[PDB]
Amino acid sequence: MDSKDFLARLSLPARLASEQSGVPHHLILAQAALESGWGQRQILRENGEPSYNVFGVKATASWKGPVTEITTTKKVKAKFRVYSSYLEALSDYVALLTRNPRYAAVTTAATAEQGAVALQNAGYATDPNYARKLTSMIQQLKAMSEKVSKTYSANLDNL
Ligand SMILES: [Cl-]
Repeated sequence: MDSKDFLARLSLPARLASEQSGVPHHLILAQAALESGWGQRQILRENGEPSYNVFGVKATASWKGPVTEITTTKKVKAKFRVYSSYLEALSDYVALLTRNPRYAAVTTAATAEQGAVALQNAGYATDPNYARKLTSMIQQLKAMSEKVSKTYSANLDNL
């Protein structure tokens, strides 16, 4: 979807997931934007409802919840976790991060930029383009959130 719409949908759940886990707010958002293509990747349930699974987290035997089966083209079938909300999805994502001791420094970073350093040290992605893209995403999100905040107060002084 449009970047502004994506940010509007995911900002609050990422903030709440950040409070729960310690993972920086805009790091979660940046990874979600980056990996879903600002929501262009949609993973729907069989009846068309959203799965809210923005990261594309696969359903395996360690998942107790609902799943959705996506078949892509040779033909290939994959199972994804189904969530009831973006908040549940991002909460599950930072829990998965939290569960892995190698990413401890991510859960104690004070800024998104520090969090991105921590991910890179932990070896989150081997392709060095991922860290470059994440750095740029974090910068873009900072500018966007500034712009939103000014739309709010610029508007309020209508009245
Ligand atoms: Cl995918």
